[PDB]
Amino acid sequence: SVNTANANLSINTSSTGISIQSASTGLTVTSNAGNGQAFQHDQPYLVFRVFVKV
Amino acid sequence: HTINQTPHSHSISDPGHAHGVPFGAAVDNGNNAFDTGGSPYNNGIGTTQNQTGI
Repeated sequence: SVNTANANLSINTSSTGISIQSASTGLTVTSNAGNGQAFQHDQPYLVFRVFVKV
Repeated sequence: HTINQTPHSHSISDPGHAHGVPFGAAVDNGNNAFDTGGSPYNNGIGTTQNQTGI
């Protein structure tokens, strides 16, 4: 009879052929940055007094 | 993947096998068979050499 035996073999490593294609992050607008606030402004001026002739 | 393989060999499980020789003479005339005897002792006679066909 023939006894059971192992075929001594091993697997040689190979690098898989894998690639990553294009993609978009998907965002299209930013976040609002600003508030509409009343803003004080004054032209140069000089202050007098007014009198109406009675 | 690539296989790294080396040749392998199996071990046999040879059990003893014995043939037989049926050529025992009953009459001592002619050379067809072998004359018989009473007490067996090892006189150093062996068969020939031949390969078993397996």
